[PDB]
Amino acid sequence: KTALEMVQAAGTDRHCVTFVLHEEDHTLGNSLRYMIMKNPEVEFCGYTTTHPSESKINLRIQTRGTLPAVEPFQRGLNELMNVCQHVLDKFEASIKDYKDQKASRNE
Amino acid sequence: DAWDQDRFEKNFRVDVVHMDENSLEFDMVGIDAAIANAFRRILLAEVPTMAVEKVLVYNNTSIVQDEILAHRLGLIPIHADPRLFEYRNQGDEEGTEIDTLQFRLQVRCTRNPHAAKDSSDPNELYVNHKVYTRHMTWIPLGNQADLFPEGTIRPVHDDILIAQLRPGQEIDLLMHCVKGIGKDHAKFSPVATASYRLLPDITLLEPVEGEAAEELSRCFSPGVIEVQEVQGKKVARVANPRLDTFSREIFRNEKLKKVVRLARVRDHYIFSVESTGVLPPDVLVSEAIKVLMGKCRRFLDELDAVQMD
Amino acid sequence: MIIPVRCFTCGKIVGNKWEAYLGLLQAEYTEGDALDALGLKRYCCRRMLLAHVDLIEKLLNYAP
Amino acid sequence: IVNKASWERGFAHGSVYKSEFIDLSEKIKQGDSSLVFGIKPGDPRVLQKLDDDGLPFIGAKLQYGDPYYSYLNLNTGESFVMYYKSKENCVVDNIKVCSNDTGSGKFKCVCITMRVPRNPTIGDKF
Amino acid sequence: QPMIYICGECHTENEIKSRDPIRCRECGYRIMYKKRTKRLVVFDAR
Ligand SMILES: [Zn+2]
Ligand SMILES: [Zn+2]
Repeated sequence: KTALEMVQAAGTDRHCVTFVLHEEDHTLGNSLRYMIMKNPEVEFCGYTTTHPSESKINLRIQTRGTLPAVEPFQRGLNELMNVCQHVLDKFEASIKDYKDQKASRNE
Repeated sequence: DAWDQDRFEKNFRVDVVHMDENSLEFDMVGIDAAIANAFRRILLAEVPTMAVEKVLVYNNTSIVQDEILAHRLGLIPIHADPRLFEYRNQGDEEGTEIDTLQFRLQVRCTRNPHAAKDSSDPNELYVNHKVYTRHMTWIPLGNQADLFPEGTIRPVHDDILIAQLRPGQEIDLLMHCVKGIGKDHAKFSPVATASYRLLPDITLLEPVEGEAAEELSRCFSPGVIEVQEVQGKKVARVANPRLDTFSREIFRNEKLKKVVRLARVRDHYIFSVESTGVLPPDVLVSEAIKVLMGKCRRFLDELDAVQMD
Repeated sequence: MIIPVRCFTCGKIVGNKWEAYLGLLQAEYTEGDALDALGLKRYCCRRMLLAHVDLIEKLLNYAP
Repeated sequence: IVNKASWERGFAHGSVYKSEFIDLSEKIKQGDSSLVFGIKPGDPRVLQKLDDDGLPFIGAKLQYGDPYYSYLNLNTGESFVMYYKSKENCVVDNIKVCSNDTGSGKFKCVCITMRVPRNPTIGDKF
Repeated sequence: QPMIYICGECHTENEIKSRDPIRCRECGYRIMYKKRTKRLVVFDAR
């Protein structure tokens, strides 16, 4: 029933942890890989699908300057919500500018 | 540099080009490929729709086989709103009011009695000989007649040739529409094709005149490069480089491959979403943006469930 | 045998474009314009209707 | 590599028609050769799976372990049963009842024809 | 009703009980098919 496994590297090392996200593919795994790499506190962030017969991804996040690597991953997700929310708000308010120019043009 | 959220909300803009029914074309300045590809790949496989899953036959006396008819009915778009309905919990053969829809394709072919003199045309000899999808009767169950008016739950295209009959032959089946995402099977996808392309730029590094401009005018697509007269000579200027197919034809001519710099404009994608008709196309792009947020919220809920702290 | 409902490559509904394709071809259109004027733009869809041998009129001759 | 959605929409879908001429004298020979197809009333093995003549229905799907036909020894009354011992799943397309070359043969020859779907799977050579 | 069988040529619904010789009772033809009746078989649309 679970959907996320955190795997520490050497037990004590919480700087490197490979988030194994269940029921995924390169849709969120590549959008997250773009957002976590936009953090200067992240030395390395790469993902891979495990095997295409499976539907889970690996997502390595490893940081510098002593941050636990779930804080660039919470910031990795919320800063994608804030991007899709703004894309949604500039899309639904640009369709309406198109509908209300198709209406009030020669009708 | 890092993700300045106010650099994004200043440079992003969507410019809708064409939107009639069952089509949409819009631009996206300033989004990167790892988000635009996520929108494209959520349109093709994540936005859920309704489609036929079980088929309960009685007397398929037709030529189209019992298996191929069920597969052919699976690929017919149902004009039900997917957001009203739920997923079926596994193992239920008869779903409830909320899970499933029903239909009934009950067609019998017979000869035309009258006006059948010296003719071999099938429309004049036979009645019900081309089983179209306008022969499907929606059979609402529970209280589904009250949620939807007369004429909402319906096949979309009502011209799709399902079978083809001769007299004596009958099709008496019963269907069960379910809900699913477009990657469990391809019959659930809402979109014909959803794609993008970068806006090309074309930069005349040298002013070309005369007949070399007409030779340039035909290397690109019709409408990209325009030839204008300026005092006896015909000089070429680009005009709307969106039209270009990016076919690299100018890099075959020798003297003119070193005057234009055919490249692409970064992060200026031109989408196009063509719906199959189950939902309008600007509602499919909205419920494709809103799926990536749900994929973020589910993992934020899992992080809240792991660490209480 | 019979025209597929969806195009194989990208799933445009092309099953509702067969009788109106024969109707354009009997009205002296060419096949480069009877695939243009039905709204088939990509050559993966124009493949599906141009190259289709409707093999069910020959198959229904063997009727009871 | 074949596209998955294109495979799902109908790309090179097929069928293979395993037909099987069943004769009750060239195969099943014990005594007097009075074997007609039939079900004995009160046999739970043929309930809703085989028809009232001992042959399966047309359109009825068959799987490994289904009753395939049943034949009624006319002299004793003891009907037998033969089971579908193939691995694949198949649908009975039509059943033709063959007589002899005179026209007076008893109801003991039959030729069941079965559709088997056989879509492209992994390992099918193009 | 008894089972119904259709001749190959003249297409007459000739019922055959399992005793008498098998032939069409109009034109004497020797190969006889079988009629398809109502019963429920569930096929999935996948
Ligand atoms: Zn296509
Ligand atoms: Zn006959």
